[PDB]
Amino acid sequence: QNYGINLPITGSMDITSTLCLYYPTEAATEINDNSWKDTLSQLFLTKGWPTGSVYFKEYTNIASFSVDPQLYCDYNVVLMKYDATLQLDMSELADLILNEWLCNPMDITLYYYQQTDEANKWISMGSSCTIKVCPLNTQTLGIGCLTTDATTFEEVATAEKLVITDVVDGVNHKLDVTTATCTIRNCKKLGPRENVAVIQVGGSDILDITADPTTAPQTERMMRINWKKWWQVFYTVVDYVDQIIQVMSKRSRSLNSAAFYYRV
Amino acid sequence: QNYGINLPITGSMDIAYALTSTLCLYYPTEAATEINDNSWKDTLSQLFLTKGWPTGSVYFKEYTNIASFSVDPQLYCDYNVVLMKYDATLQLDMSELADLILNEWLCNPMDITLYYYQQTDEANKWISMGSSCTIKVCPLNTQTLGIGCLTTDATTFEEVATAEKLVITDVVDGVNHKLDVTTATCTIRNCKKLGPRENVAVIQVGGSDILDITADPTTAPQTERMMRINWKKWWQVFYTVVDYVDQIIQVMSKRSRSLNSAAFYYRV
Amino acid sequence: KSTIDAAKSMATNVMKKFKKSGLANSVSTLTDSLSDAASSISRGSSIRSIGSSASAWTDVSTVSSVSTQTSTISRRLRLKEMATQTEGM
Amino acid sequence: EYIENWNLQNRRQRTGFTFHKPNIFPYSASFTLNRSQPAHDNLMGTMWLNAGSEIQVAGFDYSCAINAPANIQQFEHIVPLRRVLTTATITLLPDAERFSFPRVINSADGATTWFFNPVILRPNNVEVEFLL
Repeated sequence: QNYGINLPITGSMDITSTLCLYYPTEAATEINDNSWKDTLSQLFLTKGWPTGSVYFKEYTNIASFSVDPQLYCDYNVVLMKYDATLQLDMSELADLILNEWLCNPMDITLYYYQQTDEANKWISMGSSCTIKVCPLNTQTLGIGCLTTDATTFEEVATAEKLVITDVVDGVNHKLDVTTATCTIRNCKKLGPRENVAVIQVGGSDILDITADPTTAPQTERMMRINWKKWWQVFYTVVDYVDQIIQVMSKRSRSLNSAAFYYRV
Repeated sequence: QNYGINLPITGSMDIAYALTSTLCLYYPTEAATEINDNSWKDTLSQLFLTKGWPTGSVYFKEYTNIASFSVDPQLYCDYNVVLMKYDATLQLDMSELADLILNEWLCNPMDITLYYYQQTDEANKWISMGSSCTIKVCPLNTQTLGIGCLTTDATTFEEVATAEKLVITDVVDGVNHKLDVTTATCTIRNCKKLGPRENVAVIQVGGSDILDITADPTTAPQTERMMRINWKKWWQVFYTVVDYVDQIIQVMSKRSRSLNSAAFYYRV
Repeated sequence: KSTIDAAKSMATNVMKKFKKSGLANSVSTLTDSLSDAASSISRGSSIRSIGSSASAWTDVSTVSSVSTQTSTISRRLRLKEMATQTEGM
Repeated sequence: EYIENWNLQNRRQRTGFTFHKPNIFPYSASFTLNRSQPAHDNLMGTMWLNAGSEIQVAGFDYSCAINAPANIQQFEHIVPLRRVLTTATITLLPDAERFSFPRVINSADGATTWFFNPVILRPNNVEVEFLL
């Protein structure tokens, strides 16, 4: 009915949907089977999910899953393999997939950009991103780097499929990123995205979904278990699907309540 | 007095209300090899005497390896403190050992040659202990037939372990599972997690704390009985343990199943 | 009106879908609630109700609170015409 | 009023003394536990405070009725009076104003203490019986 306007909510103190899963190809190679999806679907049928409602999509690596990682599914659970060198990749992937991001694309050779507040970051994606930034002064004079110099810039990210870059707000900057293998969009964080839950196999709960140093909140949607065989992990996931679905709720934007409020 | 009947306990708040222990330790043999001394036990006994606990009743035992300690642990004592070495490659071993020694398990034998099995509660876990355990399982639907594996054969099963010294396993509730394990060396038991056990506390002598004590991935809490400190020399670890013995005794307590009054409650 | 060839299975076919819709589910739930109330001994007096001696007929489980209670009561009471307790049309 | 009461009592008729906030409830701050453990890891019982002219009770469960028969746990509390009362107006609120804070109180063993970490819900099926 009515949208676009918030109204006081009053009350008295006295008084079957799709679910997607993701996995590494290494798991499939370590299982060596092809009917396993059907078996897990039957187990979900036994556990209380109607057959013909659970989907499965396969990727090859965390980097491959990081380019255009849009999850369009009413209830998303993501399995992520813990590496030893991809801490930034995992952390920023979880940050992107856990927060509702509103993005504005940016031409890189026409304007000089800045940041408004502390809830603004720069999301970038592509085959390879080489982002360089030079903070100008208030009088359009370069400080330690020249506006027409393409070599003295402060390197911040190279050969990264997914990089989240934040700069010091309050002063303009010049950007020079190759718009043939990369694209950077001005994005603003609105709030928590609760339609995605991530189960981390291995590791020690290091993924920080906030770049702020003072705070480091461990949101409940980052589970942690230890693995030796993938069948064990799949059995644990299927057996205790009730707890995971109870952790999550309906997406805040799919319902006809965020319509005309940056819907979906 | 009356035993085995839960009865109301009267109390009050206007009445003014507010040793003989037996300590035991388990440590790996590399500590004993590194310390290069064998008279250190007398020093530890004297230091425990200085704090206040009597000597003579303190026992020490060694285990060759964490895998050797994993198979059939023995715990007959009053305050169990175990030092477990940390590694970045054997997380599941430490997790399963701490989980097994932290909670009481009421178990029954399992015969996987003439029966099927299924779960009925969230505390139903399957524990396998032996020298070479390789659990092979094929799920069966309500019609008692194999899905993704044929019941007639056994090699096509989806394994959950391979020659593991100890393996805790959970299966999907509401379905039958046909099992085939080499019973000549390893045993599988059906255990239910009745409740917590405070008689055993584990100190992770290492780095990144990774222990989980719950089978559900939703919650992985950090209990207070789980201690963790850094280490380079074992004498420093022993000094820290003996200095903070009062805190360890306060956080722990007597076993909640051998109080001489809690009879007919699955112990004593 | 069609008045067609030798006897068909019209009654059976209509019953097949008449026994699957919401009426059968509602009567099944009502019978289950009555059975559970008759078996309600392990909890003492526990069935939520507004009247006395909860009989699994005036429970409140689902403006004005009284309006919601009465609406729930009538929605469940519609099945009373399936119990031959009525006296009129 | 008192002289009239005395005279009518001496003549064996109906007596009556008026009061505002009558201090009739005896002071006995006692708590009762049913599902108990030596280390106080999961509890289920009742704690009440009946002082002055006010009665405050609070039923608590550590399991939050998670292993209970259909997620419903009952609590009964019976408080007798030494003398009868008539024509009573009662003020009743569904919130305990004293047993809703983190507290640590000595147990009934007389030598140990346990912690109380409360989270208040609204009570359900709140039945009160005035019986004679």
